[PDB]
Amino acid sequence: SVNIVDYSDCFEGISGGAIFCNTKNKEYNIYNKELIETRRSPCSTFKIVSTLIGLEKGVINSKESVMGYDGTDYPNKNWNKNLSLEEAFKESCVWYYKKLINKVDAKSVQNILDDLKYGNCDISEWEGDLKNGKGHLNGFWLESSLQISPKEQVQTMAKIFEGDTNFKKEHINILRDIMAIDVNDANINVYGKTGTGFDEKNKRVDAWFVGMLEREGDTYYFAIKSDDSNKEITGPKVKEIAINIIKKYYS
Ligand SMILES: *C(=O)N1C[C@H](NOS(=O)(=O)O)CC[C@H]1C(N)=O
Repeated sequence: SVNIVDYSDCFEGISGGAIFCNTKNKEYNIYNKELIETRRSPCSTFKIVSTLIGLEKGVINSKESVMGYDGTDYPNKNWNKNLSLEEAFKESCVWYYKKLINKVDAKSVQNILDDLKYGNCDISEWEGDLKNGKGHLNGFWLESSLQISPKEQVQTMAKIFEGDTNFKKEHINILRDIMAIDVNDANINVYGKTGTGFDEKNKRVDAWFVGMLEREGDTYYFAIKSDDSNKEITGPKVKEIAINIIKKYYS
């Protein structure tokens, strides 16, 4: 049941698209089909998968797990501490997740992405987009070789959270816990992660909010994506749009 829908009023003039999928009744709701099928860098939404990779390989073990902060100075106050998994996920702490993933061999990551059908599964540029000058604050998931479409994001979220992967249930529940967000509506449970990048080649943002919604027995897996040319459009802004869509059409 694939419905093409018009969520444009919630996008308040920003270029983008949305896809919501309920796998129980296979009701696919799509705004801007062309964009929803286009692969792009996942940016910080990759933290959903890298958290699971780290748990499966034992690099981390719980919401409390630390990565051994070494005292390096960062402009974000909250990166300058021995933060837990839960805090690094919510702060999108790049050094924590870079150190995590660099403890994992490339073959293991390749095979996990292949199993998840995670877009092009292209980790060939492991170091990331070094031409931006940011050095070790870079990786294959940040405007680099790995690309995934919004529709594929939803398919991956569904496989993970419906229990259809080999990841341990314990590890899925840790991810659920740390992705939960507060939308000031107790009648829906929303979970997700933002991502922000700028596509230098095409001069457009990659601004993401990916996650799931639970509303009384029904679950929707969703991905909201902007490709606007305005650099002010970030992941957090697209999360605002996503929340407005959820409150208008999914309450
Ligand atoms: C992930 O996309 N990133 C890490 C960090 N958080 O992004 S978020 O607020 O959209 O979740 C900063 C932006 C980006 C990056 N430049 O690495």
